[PDB]
Amino acid sequence: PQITLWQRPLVTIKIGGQLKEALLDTGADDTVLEEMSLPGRWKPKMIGGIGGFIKVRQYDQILIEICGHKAIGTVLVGPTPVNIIGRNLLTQIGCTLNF
Amino acid sequence: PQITLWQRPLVTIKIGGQLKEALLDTGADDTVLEEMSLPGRWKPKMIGGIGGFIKVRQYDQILIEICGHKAIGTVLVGPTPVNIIGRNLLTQIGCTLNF
Ligand SMILES: O=C(N[C@@H](Cc1ccccc1)[C@@H](O)C[C@]1(Cc2ccccc2)NC=C([C@@H]2CNC(=O)c3ccccc32)C1=O)O[C@H]1CCOC1
Repeated sequence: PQITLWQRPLVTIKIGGQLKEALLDTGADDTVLEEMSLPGRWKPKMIGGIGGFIKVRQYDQILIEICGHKAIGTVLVGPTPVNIIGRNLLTQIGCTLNF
Repeated sequence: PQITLWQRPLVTIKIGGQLKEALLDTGADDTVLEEMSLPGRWKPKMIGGIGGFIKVRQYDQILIEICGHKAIGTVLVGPTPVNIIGRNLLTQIGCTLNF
């Protein structure tokens, strides 16, 4: 499927047993989801961009279903304004930028 | 061209006669560049990022070349870690996400 950018590229993902809307973000190295609970151990980390830095929790080997596709990778959790799917997971589903 | 996401999708842009590196950022609605001198007048603009909202300077009808593709649009100048090419300009060059 081809996705134009006239509107934010939002898709439905499945994690921890529930569905969520997320933003496909080529400008993000990793994936960050709103504050939630996840099984396993995590490490503190800080990420920054417009507006400053926020503290998140880094989880490894997390299973996430993006557009009915199973991809596994690093997931950050913190006070982000919106769920973001980063390159670390975009590459796994064979997503590319074209023009 | 088709750009894979294993690495950051950086491209060279041409603005004001000089070359610069920028990131193709589908997660950004707007285009934000690091501090620089742009012609004409500006108006205040409040944008929301990962770390909160900030005020930036907005310049309209700016000629920007992206990968040899000419575009004319709104460019915002403010504190940012990288030059960001958002959806407003990505749509002008016919960029899409495919998988
Ligand atoms: O700020 C954004 N867009 C956010 C996404 C977003 C969308 C809506 C609301 C909040 C955030 C994102 O796409 C932009 C950016 C820019 C950046 C590139 C490389 C390193 C540092 C900053 N890319 C990744 C991260 C962040 C932080 N820094 C990171 O390094 C990182 C790593 C993993 C996930 C997310 C990120 C960013 O802040 O949009 C603004 C301005 C343009 O239009 C509106």
